[PDB]
Amino acid sequence: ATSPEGIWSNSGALTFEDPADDSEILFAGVRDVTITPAYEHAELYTIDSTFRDEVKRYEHNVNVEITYAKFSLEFAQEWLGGPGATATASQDDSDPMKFNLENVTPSASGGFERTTAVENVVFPELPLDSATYGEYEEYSLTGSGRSVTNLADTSG
Amino acid sequence: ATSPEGIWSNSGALTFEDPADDSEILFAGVRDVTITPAYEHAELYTIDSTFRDEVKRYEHNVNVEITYAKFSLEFAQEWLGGPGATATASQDDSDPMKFNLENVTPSASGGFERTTAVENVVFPELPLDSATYGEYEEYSLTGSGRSVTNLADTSG
Amino acid sequence: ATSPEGIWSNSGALTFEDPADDSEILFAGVRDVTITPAYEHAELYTIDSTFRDEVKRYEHNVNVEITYAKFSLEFAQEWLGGPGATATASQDDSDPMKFNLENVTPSASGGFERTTAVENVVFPELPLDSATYGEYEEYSLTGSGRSVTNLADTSG
Amino acid sequence: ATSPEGIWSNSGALTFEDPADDSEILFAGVRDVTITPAYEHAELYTIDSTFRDEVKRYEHNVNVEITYAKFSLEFAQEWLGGPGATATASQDDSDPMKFNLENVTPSASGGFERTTAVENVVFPELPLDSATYGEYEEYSLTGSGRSVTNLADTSG
Amino acid sequence: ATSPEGIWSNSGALTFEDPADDSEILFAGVRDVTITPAYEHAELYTIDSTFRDEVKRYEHNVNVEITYAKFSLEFAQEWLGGPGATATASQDDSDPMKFNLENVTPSASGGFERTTAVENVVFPELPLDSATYGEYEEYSLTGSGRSVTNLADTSG
Amino acid sequence: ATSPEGIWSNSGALTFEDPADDSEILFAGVRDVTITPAYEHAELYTIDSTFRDEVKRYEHNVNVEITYAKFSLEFAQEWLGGPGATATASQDDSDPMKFNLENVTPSASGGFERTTAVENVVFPELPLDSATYGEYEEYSLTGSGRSVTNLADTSG
Amino acid sequence: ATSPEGIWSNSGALTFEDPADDSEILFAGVRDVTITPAYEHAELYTIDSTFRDEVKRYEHNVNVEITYAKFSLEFAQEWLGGPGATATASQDDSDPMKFNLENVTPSASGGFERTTAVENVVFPELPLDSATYGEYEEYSLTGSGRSVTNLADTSG
Amino acid sequence: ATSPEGIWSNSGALTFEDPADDSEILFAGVRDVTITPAYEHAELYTIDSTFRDEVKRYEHNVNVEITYAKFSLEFAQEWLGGPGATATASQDDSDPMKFNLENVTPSASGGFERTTAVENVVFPELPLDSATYGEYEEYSLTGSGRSVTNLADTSG
Amino acid sequence: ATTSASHHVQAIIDLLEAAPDADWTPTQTPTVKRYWDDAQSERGPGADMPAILYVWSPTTSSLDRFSMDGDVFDQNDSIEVQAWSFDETEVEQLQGDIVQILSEYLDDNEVQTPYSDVAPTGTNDFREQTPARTTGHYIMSVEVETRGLSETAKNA
Amino acid sequence: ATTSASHHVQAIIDLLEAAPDADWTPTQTPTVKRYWDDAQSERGPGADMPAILYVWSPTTSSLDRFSMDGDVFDQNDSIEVQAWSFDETEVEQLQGDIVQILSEYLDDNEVQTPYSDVAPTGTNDFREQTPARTTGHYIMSVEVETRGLSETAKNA
Repeated sequence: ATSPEGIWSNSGALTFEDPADDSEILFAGVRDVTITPAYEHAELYTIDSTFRDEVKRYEHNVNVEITYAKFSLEFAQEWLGGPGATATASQDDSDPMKFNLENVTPSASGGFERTTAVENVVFPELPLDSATYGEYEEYSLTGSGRSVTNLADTSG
Repeated sequence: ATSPEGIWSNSGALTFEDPADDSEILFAGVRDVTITPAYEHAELYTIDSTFRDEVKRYEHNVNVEITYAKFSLEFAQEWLGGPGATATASQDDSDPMKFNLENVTPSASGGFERTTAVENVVFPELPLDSATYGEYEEYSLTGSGRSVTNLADTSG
Repeated sequence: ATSPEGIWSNSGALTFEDPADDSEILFAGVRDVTITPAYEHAELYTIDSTFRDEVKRYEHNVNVEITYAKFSLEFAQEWLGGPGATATASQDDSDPMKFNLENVTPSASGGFERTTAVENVVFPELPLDSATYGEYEEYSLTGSGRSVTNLADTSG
Repeated sequence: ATSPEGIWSNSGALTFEDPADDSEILFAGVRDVTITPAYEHAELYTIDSTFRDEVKRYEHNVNVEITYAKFSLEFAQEWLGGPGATATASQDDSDPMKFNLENVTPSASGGFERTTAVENVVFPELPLDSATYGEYEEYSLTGSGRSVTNLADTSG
Repeated sequence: ATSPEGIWSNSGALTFEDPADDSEILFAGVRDVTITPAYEHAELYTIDSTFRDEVKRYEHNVNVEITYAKFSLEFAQEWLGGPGATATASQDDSDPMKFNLENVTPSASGGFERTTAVENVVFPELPLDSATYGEYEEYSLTGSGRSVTNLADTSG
Repeated sequence: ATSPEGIWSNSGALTFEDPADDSEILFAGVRDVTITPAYEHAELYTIDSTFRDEVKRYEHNVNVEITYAKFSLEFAQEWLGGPGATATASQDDSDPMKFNLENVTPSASGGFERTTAVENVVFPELPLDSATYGEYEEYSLTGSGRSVTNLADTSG
Repeated sequence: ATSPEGIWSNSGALTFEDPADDSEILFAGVRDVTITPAYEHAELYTIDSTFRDEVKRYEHNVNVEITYAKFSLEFAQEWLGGPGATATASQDDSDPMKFNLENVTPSASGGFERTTAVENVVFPELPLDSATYGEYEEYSLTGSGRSVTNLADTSG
Repeated sequence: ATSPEGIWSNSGALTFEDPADDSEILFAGVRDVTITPAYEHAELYTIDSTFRDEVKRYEHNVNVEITYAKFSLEFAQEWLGGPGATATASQDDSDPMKFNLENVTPSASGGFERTTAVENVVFPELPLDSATYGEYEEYSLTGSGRSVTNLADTSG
Repeated sequence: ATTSASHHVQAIIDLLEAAPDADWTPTQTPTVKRYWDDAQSERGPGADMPAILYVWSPTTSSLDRFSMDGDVFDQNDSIEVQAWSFDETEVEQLQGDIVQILSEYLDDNEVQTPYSDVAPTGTNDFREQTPARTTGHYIMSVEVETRGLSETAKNA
Repeated sequence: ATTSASHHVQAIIDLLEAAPDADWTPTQTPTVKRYWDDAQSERGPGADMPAILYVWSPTTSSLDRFSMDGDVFDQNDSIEVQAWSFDETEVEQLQGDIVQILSEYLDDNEVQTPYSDVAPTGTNDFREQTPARTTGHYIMSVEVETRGLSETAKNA
């Protein structure tokens, strides 16, 4: 087994990819990155016992939320266009843009390099402008990925 | 492609227009500006799998919210008046004033100049007076645009 | 208008008055007298400009700091007693004693004679005893008045 | 009226009393003595006027500060012991020792004798040892009296 | 180019003007004069680099600080009166008096003469009396100018 | 009771003890010694009166501050080692070393001899090196005892 | 490696450059020069241990502070003008002027020659006037460089 | 036991080592050196008693402060380079340089010789230039060691 | 380079003798002497000989400690140069010349001289002392200070 | 070791006499004497004899209290060493020799000397006092100070 170790936030490299091509989508300048695979849990109880009889998972999703401070036209225009298209205005169609996402971090003493990969992240809303007087524009995305496709030590 | 870049909030240049005339409606003195296109997402899950089978967009709108410190008689009297009219009093009619909105910002290192434009923004409520002791009156609008009509680099 | 001129401190005569009667309250032996009208300032800035759009004043008072070396038993018993009374012990009531204050000061060459009058000066705290071994007692007051009622050339 | 007058510090006679039995507690060797009745002030301002509309006083106390160079076991063992007792060690109880404090002082001319008396003075901290090589010990007290019970001329 | 050079403080001539009529307001006898244009700086940093990514400036003002020894009734009665007026008492109104300030100063060698000029200086507080026994009165101002209207060599 | 009297600082002998054994821990060469019992005070005020209604004490401790000039290798190794041990290196454990501390001091005329004893003094930080070129090293301690176990006249 | 050695301050030559051209900006007459690289440090601690698990650095800058006594009209008009311009008045724009800065300093024995260079120094505020009567003007700067571009021995 | 004893500051020999290769990093010419092992202390108090119930220590670090007057190029290029490297410019990376510090100092009597040694000292900021006219340069360091690795008598 | 003498008096003689004939204001170059080169009755030039400069050290040179290394002394060296002539204008020209000649070298990092700093620091006129009846020497002088780091052989 | 002398004058004589014949700059090792060893009419060397050093204590030695314990004095001592010769180069070389001889032992721990510090603190040249007309001694000196912890009788 590999020892638990601290991870320094600023060491992370986040990238997005178009799952039609595996082509990179230019994105940069994060400040927060939270990724949380989750499930709904259902617990069984009955008159037989005060203790839980069973517990089971359903509705897997991965919560992705990112705060970033460098705006990307490519990322925004992919989100507007939906799958396999780039657009400069809102599109009247039902498919949201699905991004693959990967985040790579060295552990703080180099014991491992954690790579997390998530498929088909979709964001219900996209901050286009996020201006506050005396600050740089800071954009927060919240969205749901379908599944974690990789979580492993990618170091030597 | 174009490199992602920081944006500085005080470089914004928000403007409103009457969609009947393309006449500018006098508005000035912003301090906060958020523009966020959004959709409702419905996710499909069934007994077949714990993972999501489908996701789809609907109920598109653009959340606009603006905090500003210079009061405008034109803006308020257009909002009272409704489409194509101006009023010095509440009107008893069903049509909200629809504003076209545009915001333009140079990026921090001049890599691009993002223009965001939104059609048919309406505000359910308009703060006329916002007096607080020992402060300039600060006014907040929250409204919904129909669609983002433009999002592009407008640098030469 | 009157030529600006230096001032010899000691030529200034300071007096306190009961605002109910315009009667003098005996006080003497000042070493320092600072009288400073003040307001709070609010400056307006917006995303339109880096420069100040507006500035405004509010919360007027006058700071009154005095250092003195002759103890006044009347002045202390007025401060205890509150408006329109004298007392030989702390009073359990909500009203501070209000002193009208006037300072009259000839200019160094006699070129003008400043009268400064301050209404409703109140003092949050009062030293009764301020002993140091091998010295005469010296007392510091900090208080504040509502407004300057007069600042004029009294000469001729 | 009584004319304001200078005070020689060393003419001051200071004493502490137990408020239960009215007995003196032995204390001596003062160097500085500051007694300052005080109140918190609250000032009302509103949009009607930039000038103070009302002022009121509350939360009365008397700040007592003393520097002294003769150590007293009685004063310390009273402070340890709390009201109506003496102790040779810290007491685990919630009542601080309350001292009445009286200070009497002729003016420089003997034209009046200021007597100041303060009820229920309490000291949050007490120096037991305050050594510094090549000097005699010197000690400091800070404490809060409840109120001034007397401020009068006691001459004649 | 113009060679950098030392400056003798006393060679500087300072004046205040009313910005309505460009009339001088009589003021004299300074001892220190500090004029410091400033901005607030916002620095952008993000996870992708430990170095500063961008820096921008906002909230321009000019700090003006003056020590002076000759009292002016005109300067004070202007400050009381507010824009376009003089008064012999505090005014209950929201506009502070705005002074244009100009300081003209030769190089120590006479190699240039810098003129510094500042618009719309305002002083939150004004010393009216500033007495100390056995000395002449001395006064201090602190205030904010809106901007520098001129900084150039006015020689030749 | 015993007459208050001045104290010559150097007459005071300070000693440190291990509370496990009542054994001495070698420590010497003090310059300053401050021992100050304290409590936090809570004063009760209500709308019924401007005067304090009650006062109470809690959170007893004794401030212990020392300046000294002879380095003790035993004292330092006790502070590293924690309760009931000595160490030549930092210990990764949660218990600070607790020192019993006693200062015995004859009064100036020998009129009394106070013994001050403090239980369970702990020091948050310990100076090891405290070099200044061209001087002997001097070290400062700040610590806190649980209570005063003795404050009595030891004489006869 | 090179033997550490003392340094005579005055042997240091400081120069400022426009980053657009590598042209010199005339500046002279320094009295102090402090250049101090810094990062923010984040130390990790957990319930596992009292000792620090990890430490990491972020938010790099270089503090630059200068005292000087020769006024530069070019340096001031550059600071007003912002990047790639000079101005005789305050500019209403978002970019601070960025100076490259280099200090070259022979070691006391000439044993080595330290060249320090800092990129993109910016100053939040600039003194234009700094008068004290009976003295030459002296000016203080504080600013922040992005990074150190060179720190090397430049002897031979 | 070993008797406590005075220490002549100048007798101390201070060195830095690279913790990887155990090689010396050249550093010289100290004027002040303070080494202070510290912990945060947490104290338990409850309604049961006014005395402290428990005390515990956490967040060990060693505060290291140094004043020095000989510049070291190697020390600075280590600090810039980070662990296991040297650099001539700021590095955009998250690892600070970690120095082992050892200081060895005889007693004034020669009666013992303390060796103090500290692991993984880091300095948040580093002065590169610190010039004042008419003097030699003088520099300050402040930094945090992880722990004391050694404190013993190394004599004999 | 130009001097390398073991002592300041000879160093300044070597600097004065090294001066070009073009850098003296009079018709012919003065003669430079140790003060003890001449007997008192012979001291000063005769008629039809060029003017004479007498050099010596009038006050104690300091040897300050530079650091805890004990590796160099900060040595501050005092000198006086007297100009002697029968011409009351020639002594004045020689004073002017000596200040100019020794105002080279001002911050040698031991380039020409064996010093960090050679400076004129004051000047005297003694022309008032020559009586008017008898022809006799006019005298004027330059006071010189000189600073450097001088080795100790402590470290072999 | 090298002295064990009972008093400072003999200590410095012993240090100068312990110098190897290699460490003097002249061909002949000087003779070291107390100032009182020779009478005035025969003080200084004869011709064809080695140069003479005279040692004595010119000013008050100080016994500062080191600490509150009284166990030791911080003794500070002063000595002058005068070199006499007919050769002006020889006294200069001897002065340099005495400085670089007595700069051994600069920071003893009572190792060679019975002191913490023996230091040259200043140097005097008196060559200007020797009349040029006669043969006669030149004189130069080193002032040297000495510091150490000197035991008291108090604690036997």
